[PDB]
Amino acid sequence: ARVAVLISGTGSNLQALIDSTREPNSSAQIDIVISNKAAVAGLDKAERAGIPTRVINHKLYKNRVEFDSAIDLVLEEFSIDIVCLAGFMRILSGPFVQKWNGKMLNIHPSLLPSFKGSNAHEQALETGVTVTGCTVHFVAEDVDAGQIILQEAVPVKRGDTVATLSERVKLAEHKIFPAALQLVASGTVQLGENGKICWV
Ligand SMILES: NC1NC(=O)C(CCC[C@H](c2ccc(C(=O)N[C@@H](CCC(=O)O)C(=O)O)cc2)C(O)(O)C(F)(F)F)C(N)N1
Repeated sequence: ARVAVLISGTGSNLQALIDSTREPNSSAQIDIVISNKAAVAGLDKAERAGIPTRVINHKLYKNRVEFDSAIDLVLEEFSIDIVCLAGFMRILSGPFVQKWNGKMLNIHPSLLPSFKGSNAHEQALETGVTVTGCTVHFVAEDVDAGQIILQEAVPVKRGDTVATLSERVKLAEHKIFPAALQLVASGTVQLGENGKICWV
């Protein structure tokens, strides 16, 4: 399968995907990396791996549909089969999500359905959980609410900050996101017609 990764930042998740798709027997190759933000490290990581990049600045579009269409143009240009959102921070429009249904994955730093949204670690700390984790899910229109592929629990330590908790959870993310990508790229895991995840 030909894979695009969308990013908005550091790209540590991207890096783990690059590394895993180049291990032997991979069913995926990363063919394009797209950022909505210039000068982010994830772009350097892609370029250092010999993977083309684009910057599509979301602020230059009137609305989300037009921005998403510009993304979609590039995904077509690269004959992309599967899209991975790896620290991508733009909510995608209905029609984009519908088009990519069953073929777009996201990594989220909590055990969904808890702590939906972009500040999951701040929520986990306020709430006082001792166990949090991360989730790979198919992307649905409702944010952080698509069908769950894999999850991994990560302990919260007394005295954690957002930084330390974030780092511990990233280590688990770098395990489950490549694993989930491989599952979907091999056709082992599919989104079924009934809208539920199917293991073949
Ligand atoms: N329709 C749709 N459904 C999805 O499930 C997507 C996957 C969501 C990724 C999650 C997420 C949750 C909220 C946002 C968000 O509010 N973005 C704002 C911009 C926020 C900002 O600049 O800080 C904005 O205006 O877009 C961005 C990302 C995430 O919480 O899991 C995390 F971790 F990535 F942040 C998606 N892109 N589109």
